[PDB]
Amino acid sequence: NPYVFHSDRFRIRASSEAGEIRALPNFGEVSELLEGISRYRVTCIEMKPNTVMLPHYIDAKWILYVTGGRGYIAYVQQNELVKRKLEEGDVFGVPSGHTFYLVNNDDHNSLRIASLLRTESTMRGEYEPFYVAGGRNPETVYSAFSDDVLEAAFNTDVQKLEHIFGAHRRGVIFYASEQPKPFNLRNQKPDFENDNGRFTRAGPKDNPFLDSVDVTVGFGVLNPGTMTAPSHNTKATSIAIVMEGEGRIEMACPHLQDINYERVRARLRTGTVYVVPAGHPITEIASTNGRLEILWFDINTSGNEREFLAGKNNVLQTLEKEVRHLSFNIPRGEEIEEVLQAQKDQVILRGPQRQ
Amino acid sequence: NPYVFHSDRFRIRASSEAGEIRALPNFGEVSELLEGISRYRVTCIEMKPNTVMLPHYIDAKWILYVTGGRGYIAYVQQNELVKRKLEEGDVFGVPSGHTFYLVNNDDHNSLRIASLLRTESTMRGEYEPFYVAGGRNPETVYSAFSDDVLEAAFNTDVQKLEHIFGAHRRGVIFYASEQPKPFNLRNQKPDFENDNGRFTRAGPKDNPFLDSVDVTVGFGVLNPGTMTAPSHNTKATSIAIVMEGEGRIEMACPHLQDINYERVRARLRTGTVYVVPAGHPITEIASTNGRLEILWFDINTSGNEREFLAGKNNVLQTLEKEVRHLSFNIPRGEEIEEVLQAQKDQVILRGPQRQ
Amino acid sequence: NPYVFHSDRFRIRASSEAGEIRALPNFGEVSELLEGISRYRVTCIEMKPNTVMLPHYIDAKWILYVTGGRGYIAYVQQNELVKRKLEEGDVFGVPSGHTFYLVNNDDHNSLRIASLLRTESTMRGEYEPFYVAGGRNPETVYSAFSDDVLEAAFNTDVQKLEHIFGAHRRGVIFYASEQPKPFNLRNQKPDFENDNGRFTRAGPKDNPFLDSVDVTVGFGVLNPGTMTAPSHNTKATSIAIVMEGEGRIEMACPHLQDINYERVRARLRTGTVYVVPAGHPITEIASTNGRLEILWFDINTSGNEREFLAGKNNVLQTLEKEVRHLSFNIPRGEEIEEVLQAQKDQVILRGPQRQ
Ligand SMILES: [Cu+2]
Ligand SMILES: [Cu+2]
Ligand SMILES: [Cu+2]
Repeated sequence: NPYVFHSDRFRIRASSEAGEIRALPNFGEVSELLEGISRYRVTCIEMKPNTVMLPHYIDAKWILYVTGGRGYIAYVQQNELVKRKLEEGDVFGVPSGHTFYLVNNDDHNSLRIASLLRTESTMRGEYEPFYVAGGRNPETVYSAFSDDVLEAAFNTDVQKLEHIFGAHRRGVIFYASEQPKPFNLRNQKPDFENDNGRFTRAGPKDNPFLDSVDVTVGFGVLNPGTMTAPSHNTKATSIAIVMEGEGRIEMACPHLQDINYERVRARLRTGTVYVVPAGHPITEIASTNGRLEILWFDINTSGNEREFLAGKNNVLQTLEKEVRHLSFNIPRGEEIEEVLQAQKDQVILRGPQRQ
Repeated sequence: NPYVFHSDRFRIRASSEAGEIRALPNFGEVSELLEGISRYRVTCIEMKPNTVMLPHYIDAKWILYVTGGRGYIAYVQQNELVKRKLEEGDVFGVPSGHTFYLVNNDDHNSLRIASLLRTESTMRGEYEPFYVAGGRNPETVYSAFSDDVLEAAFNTDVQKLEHIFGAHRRGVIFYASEQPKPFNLRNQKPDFENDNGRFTRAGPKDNPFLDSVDVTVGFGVLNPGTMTAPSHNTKATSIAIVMEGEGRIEMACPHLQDINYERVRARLRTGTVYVVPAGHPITEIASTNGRLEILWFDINTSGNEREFLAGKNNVLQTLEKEVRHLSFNIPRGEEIEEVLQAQKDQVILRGPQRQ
Repeated sequence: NPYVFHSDRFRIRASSEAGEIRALPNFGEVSELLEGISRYRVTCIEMKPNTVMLPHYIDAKWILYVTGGRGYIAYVQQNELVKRKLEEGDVFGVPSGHTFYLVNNDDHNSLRIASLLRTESTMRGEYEPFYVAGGRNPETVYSAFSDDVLEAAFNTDVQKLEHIFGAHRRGVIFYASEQPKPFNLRNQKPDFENDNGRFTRAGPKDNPFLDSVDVTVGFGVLNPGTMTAPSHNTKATSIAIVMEGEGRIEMACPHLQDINYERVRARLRTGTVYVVPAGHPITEIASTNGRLEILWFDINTSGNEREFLAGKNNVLQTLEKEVRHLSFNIPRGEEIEEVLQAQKDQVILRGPQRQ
């Protein structure tokens, strides 16, 4: 399956005792069907209590979502330190190339972050970390410069420098203004709610950073035994990450003479990532065991809307009656009208195992 | 020839007794010389009298031009039906991913549409139709979902659903607000007219949709035995479609040590498509049999102008006299000035067979 | 080395006795590590005294910098000739597809121009000249059209035309409004100056043309025995051209399991071009023989800033003291604070051979 990435697909970028940094591979190298979002990367960050991450920068724009825990982030912006507290449900952006670090000063809860990267390198989809604080593990960018250059740059003998750039081996994650603020997404829950679930969205019109990358961030909850009404985005491509719970998906894909839609089926568990290309109708079904929590990013979100194939607000009811009659061509009269009004909910519906 | 596509190059996407949908292949797969417009696709639609097209959507932005007939289009926009009458010469846009249908309620005239698509899929140049009304021919996207999902989605037993999503086999085309309005292009004819022809243009400053895709649409008529003055676009790439009549083209292409311009020659007949890359000078010559009618789309139209190589307004007359003298280097004095003023027309001239 | 281009890499596009046109190859064909700037091309122009360049146009946007000499440029804009004097240090832009020519009317000094091109063709990175004045050397675009077309276009017999389009063999360069004005960059020198060097920048907010291509142009001078403080751009990619003098560079590149930064070393001499991808820290060291003069273009310049790794304004001093302490992990207390304040200069420092 080119569209569904289970947690075992994540490659480790940094592994220590105090934390982990995982990243899904370049989308463009997995399939040709995903080449149009090859510029975007998905990463996860886990930081144990009482930890700090090494100051570094990446050659990529960075949208983060805090899935669990609390702490703070600090990045460098024009000889000033921008410091912001992070909390569960926070969405925040770090400009590309800006030296940053994260701190988890909680005594019992891990800090967990899910992120979308947008590369700004000369290679599409490729990003690299540049550590500016460090030691042997990992090495810093200072390790690439000759001794004469470094001695001249810092105006100190190399021995004092080697003593400074070689005393850290505890890894990337280790045990101890007027710039934008984090926006708590998982807070608000205004956007849609019925008896079966809810979701919340933050877009370009809510935050200057999301606007600069044309991304909408969403967080949804499906109650046990419920399903999203089959629906599609008009122009946005979605990257979804399962936060909690379990379930499955069904997606229709005409790419996988006559017109034919293939069935994309997959299981959903914690850490599962799936990609919904623009126009592809999908339904997410939640298990009866527990609720389904899903975070998602909409790429190319400007002007995007969602059209529903079933439910109280489906597109079929919006078509003229005659056309609907002709297109399905039924002798029975308005049997179609009876069927179209059987579903009393919209957007989020009762599932198969709870009809 | 990588630049000229005769009507036999069009592949059939849908063929029935009441209508046809044809599409030229991906430009990027024909030649490397066209990779920069690989995102754009050319389609044609013919609908017999008293016909309706199945409601569906495509993962692409859609600029249509009505070449012949009248009828109407309807697309779905936020639980509202946007319905607009279409007439010969109308230009209209349908947003990507929006469910639409076309109707030809005329009793004697076919509805014929020529279109430029701009893909919004994850694959550049590839677009697919998603039928939401239908049956076995064609199948709908509903056919990809399991029975339990569908039964739950619609809240009806599958037997009533199969009876609804299986009674249509007559094909894609069959016998029976405050949103934008179609703009009639073939109407106005203000833009240029002399004794030999005329043309009309609609661009980003005339219509919000054309502005969002940066396209100018043009319609031109060449009288029998006339030619366009050899000329080039500064930055726009043109995709031209022959509406009526016959003729030929000559184009200079340096791609096909020393500087050398190859001669791109081709015959023009009804349904011929040709591509003029930016900077490539071209002349269109009309046969003596009849007039030449041409529709065209300018890609990357913002800031684009046309420079003429011959005729009353050519670039050579704008150069300083001395430079013009030096560059051609002639002993005869101002023989160049005599030659440059021999042509009394501009833009559209008398052809070879009527000098 | 994929990042460093010595003068022998330039291919000759036009060679005569009165001048030369050189161009570096497509960046995208040299390495995959440069694919993201494959749309940009670097060219050099030398014109002897009392020379004129043949009127032509290219399918590319053109930013020029005059490295040496004086003269003027003229391009065609809507039946008007835009004529502008050029002087050493001038930056000017020519819109793509606009017929232009250059003149060197100086009696003793050559006119030398260094340029960044941004292609507007259907092939990324490829540009071609279209000569409209000419002869056998080079041929014009008129040479691609048939005799009947040309005779009809100009309304003159072909013999008079062949006598006009065949009398020039002296090559591309030969011996004799309210539109934008050239902006002298090498003039101002406000932007930064200390005891070791200076630099000057012109960006999108200073000039409408630079804004349309999102490029900043810079000119810097390093005194003998000095170095730039190791630093990186946040998001811009730089293309640098050595104007005068000699020296070397050291660049850290993580592309060339564990995190590892490779050392990119190269020699700098006149005509050396080097590319600094976004995020890559670099230092330029000037020889003790003479000063180092460098011209550079910043691609994707909007929102870009520079962060310094050493010197009075380095990023390490901006980090919180504790984090800096933890990250380098030193028993010695604030030995880091002593080392960080040893360098009293910023941006441009004393080199290795003059500590
Ligand atoms: Cu698909
Ligand atoms: Cu060509
Ligand atoms: Cu690198």
